[PDB]
Amino acid sequence: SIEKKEEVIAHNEVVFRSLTQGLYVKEVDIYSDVVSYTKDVDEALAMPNTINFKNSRKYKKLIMNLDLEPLNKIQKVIYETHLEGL
Amino acid sequence: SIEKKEEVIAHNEVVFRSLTQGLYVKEVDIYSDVVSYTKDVDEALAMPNTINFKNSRLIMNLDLEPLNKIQKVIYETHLEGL
Amino acid sequence: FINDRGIKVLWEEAYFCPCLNPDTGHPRVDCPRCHGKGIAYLPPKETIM
Amino acid sequence: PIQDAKPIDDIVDIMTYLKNGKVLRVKQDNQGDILVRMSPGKHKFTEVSRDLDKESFYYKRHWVLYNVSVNSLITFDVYLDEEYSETTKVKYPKDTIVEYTREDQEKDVAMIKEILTDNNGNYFYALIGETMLFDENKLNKVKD
Amino acid sequence: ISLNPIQDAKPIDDIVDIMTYLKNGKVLRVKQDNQGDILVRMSPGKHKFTEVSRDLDKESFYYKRHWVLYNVSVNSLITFDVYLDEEYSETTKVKYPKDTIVEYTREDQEKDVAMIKEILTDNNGNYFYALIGETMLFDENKLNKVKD
Amino acid sequence: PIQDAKPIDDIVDIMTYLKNGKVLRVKQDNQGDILVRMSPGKHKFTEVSRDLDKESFYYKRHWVLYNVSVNSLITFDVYLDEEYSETTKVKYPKDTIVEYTREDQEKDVAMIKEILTDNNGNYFYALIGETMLFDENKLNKVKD
Ligand SMILES: [Zn+2]
Repeated sequence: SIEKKEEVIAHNEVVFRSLTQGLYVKEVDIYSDVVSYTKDVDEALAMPNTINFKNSRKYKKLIMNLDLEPLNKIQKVIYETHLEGL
Repeated sequence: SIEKKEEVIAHNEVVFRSLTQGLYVKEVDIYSDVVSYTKDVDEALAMPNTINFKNSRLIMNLDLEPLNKIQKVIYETHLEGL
Repeated sequence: FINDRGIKVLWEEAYFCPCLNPDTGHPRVDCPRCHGKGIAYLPPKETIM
Repeated sequence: PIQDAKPIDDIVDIMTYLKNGKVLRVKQDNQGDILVRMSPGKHKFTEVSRDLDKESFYYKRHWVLYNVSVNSLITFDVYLDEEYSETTKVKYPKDTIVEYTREDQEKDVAMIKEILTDNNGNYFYALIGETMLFDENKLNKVKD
Repeated sequence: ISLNPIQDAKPIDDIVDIMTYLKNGKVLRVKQDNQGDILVRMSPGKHKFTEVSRDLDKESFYYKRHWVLYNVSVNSLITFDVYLDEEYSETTKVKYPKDTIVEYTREDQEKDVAMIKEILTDNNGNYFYALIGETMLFDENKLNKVKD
Repeated sequence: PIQDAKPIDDIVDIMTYLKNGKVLRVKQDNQGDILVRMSPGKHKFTEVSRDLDKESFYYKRHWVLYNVSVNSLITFDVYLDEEYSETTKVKYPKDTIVEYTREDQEKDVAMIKEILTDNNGNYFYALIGETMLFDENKLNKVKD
């Protein structure tokens, strides 16, 4: 008995994964080649992906690397109001 | 898909509602008899939904339609692929 | 007269970029439309001035 | 053969596809590539985009009005945006000035007529006025 | 004792037919809102390009039109009505063109609005108007136009 | 019939009513409605009001001088302010361009000649040059 429902987006950012190694990028060099890795989603080279930050330039070389798999990490909070009768 | 999820109950209360007009109670008098009504579902007068309070004072009017209101707030994340 | 004494010039109109911060009211440091300046521009129009 | 290019010949077909609303890719000379589009809704007018990459959750194209000239369309090469191939990895592009030697050991200039390859990746080239195929080494890229 | 009906210069709406005619090389006439009426043409020969002329009359032995290269815009064609130069002419600048809703006084002293379906002319060059639902052809003075 | 309109024909009657001091309502084209009035006292001159609603304890009309033109009165429609009806709930207003089909299945245009209704609220419409009545569905509102 969902009386009302609402959704909120807290974060929306891109995170990259190596196809074979299964790790997530955390650091890059001056040439923008990967230097480090982590197996933790909470610590990754996050690229903002909100409305204002689309069409970036910082990570063009990183994107074109075929070994990397971009992922849209999105965090949400949803409020649900229940009326359960008496 | 879902990578991580957790559910918590922010509030759990009892809302009072009129049987004829259908409007919920907003403000009350000294004895807590109704003096104002409102169409809102959340702003309506409410009390904690636990047995101790119920035993500690339904009591105001014969319009006997209380409404157990429970609020579910959920935190979740997704990893949607390309 | 104007076409005679003028010089060929590109006229591009100005308009506030959507990238402006809704709360501070000041722009993003870098975006494709405007390079830090808070004002973007439309396609140019060839003109004599 | 290679499926990396499918240029449109008639401008009438271009206008027909624009009426259908499909995006186009329009090359330029010593300049960035362009995408062209017909605006939706009540008012119909051409729109252009300086961006080229495919739309995605992390990348969105920007469209603005422009008084596109039919001269550009009729003259410059045009492709369907969805079916365009970024690059064919060959030393020489199509329609490029090249130099070679004829069958009688006489040197001659020409432009590339066709770009071909075998199943093993070896690339063969055919020049204007020459039916036979030429090796990549046998050709020479003429300087402008 | 009259002259047969005269066709109105049909405006062309579809861009596709406009481009097809242009590719065929047939002349087009563009009614620009701001700066008058101009002719549009495709250059003959291999060096294809659009040309414009303001020599705004039918071609004649004593009056040959001069064509200047111009970068005609698609939007210009779309937003501006265009006509075939073989049709658009001074011959009949009728006050009430075909398909126009006009107000006409009926014999019962009741004003009615009808759409002109056919127009013709006579020896004097008058404009006989045919209205739907009636057989008798009205004259210029009797009719009236209602705008907006 | 419906009693929602009682337009005045002669300007002489309009001036006679103005001498009596009764307020008038004067329509406009794509513009707000106007009320007109004759000033009281020693000096006689026309006055106008942009307000329309009835006077009350919570609403009072505002009057100012204006050089009203007889052309407006003679041309535009005029009513008595007290007896005017705000709206008649019909799809098509009176004197509106409409399209229909004749008895021989021929399409024709016309303007509405009369607006009528039965006791059950069903609305019938009569067009110029057509004595018979037409259903609301049978009519078509022509676009300007
Ligand atoms: Zn910006």
